[PDB]
Amino acid sequence: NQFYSVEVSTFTVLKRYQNLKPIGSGAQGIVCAAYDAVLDRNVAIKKLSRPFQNQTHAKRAYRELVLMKCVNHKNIISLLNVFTPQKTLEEFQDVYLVMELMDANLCQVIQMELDHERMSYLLYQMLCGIKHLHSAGIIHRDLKPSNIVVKSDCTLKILDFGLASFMMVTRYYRAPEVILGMGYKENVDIWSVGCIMGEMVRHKILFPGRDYIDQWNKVIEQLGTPCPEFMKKLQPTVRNYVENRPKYAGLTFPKLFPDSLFPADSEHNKLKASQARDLLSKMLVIDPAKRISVDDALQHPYINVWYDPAEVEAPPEHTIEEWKELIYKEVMN
Ligand SMILES: COc1ccc(Nc2ncc3nc(Nc4ccccc4F)n(C4CCCC4)c3n2)cc1
Repeated sequence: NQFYSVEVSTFTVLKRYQNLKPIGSGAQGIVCAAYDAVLDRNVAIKKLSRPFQNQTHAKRAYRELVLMKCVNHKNIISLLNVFTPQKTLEEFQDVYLVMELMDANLCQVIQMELDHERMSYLLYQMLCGIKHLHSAGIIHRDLKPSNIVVKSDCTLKILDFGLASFMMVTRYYRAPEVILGMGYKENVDIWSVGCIMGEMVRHKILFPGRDYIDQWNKVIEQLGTPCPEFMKKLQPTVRNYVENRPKYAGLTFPKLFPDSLFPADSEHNKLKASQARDLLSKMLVIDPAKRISVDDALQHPYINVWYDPAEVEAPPEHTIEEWKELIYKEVMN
């Protein structure tokens, strides 16, 4: 047989993949690092166990398999291989996704001190990734550091495609318009970038909460109560919940993110600190009509030192049995 099985939970993989070591584990899959003998390099292999098992797993698994082919960008996951060990639709149980092995996820990187050259490099790439997604008609809406990976050479990839409802979820990076069920447009994703950036500086999650109720409170306690023309776009029930919580002035950006947090010894670093704080103050903006756009974020001085036309301006429900077959066929391409 082409496949062999190992306990990791059982991984049943193609024989080219050697010496599996578990490296990750979310609701969606276990991920192993492995050596790929055919390509002569290391890969990450994610097992999606019976993903047609509910609407949630199914939609995500299915959607991300289709979207794979609609993207082609170094800052967005590319698949090396897609496979199932099972040979028939009836036997079908598991999907394995193979990609390049990176060195770390953003959670890990966030915990480090990074200079501005790196910090800004990570961010330029997130924005190039997101720019790519948007040009393909994909607004992500759920960008977060545990789905973002990095290499030692500071290169970065976004691994998932976001949102499009029960099962037996980290929300901290979601935009107000997502937190409050409003219309959104492409700059919804800018907010999540500003949350990841804030976190890189502060080393704490900007807006923690048990659910959207606490989370909103952390938003307003820091950025202050939003403005009139923001309310006008809230559904009347959310509007009135939102027009009735304790108000806040909200702290300026130098209180939010003091010099203390920034590499700021040399003149170069004092200047980069000011510019990083300028971008933060432009991205973490409650009201989307006043939030910076992806293209303006890419022209910001903190980010534009990396700018490269080639990188920036580039390419482009169901029952469980219905999902099993949709996903099977996709895997079979
Ligand atoms: C020790 O802590 C780490 C963390 C990350 C790495 N490096 C690393 N590299 C590639 C990855 N691809 C995925 N997922 C994935 C997504 C879609 C298709 C296929 C996949 F495998 N992950 C998850 C593992 C946990 C973090 C993200 C990956 N992690 C190495 C070590």
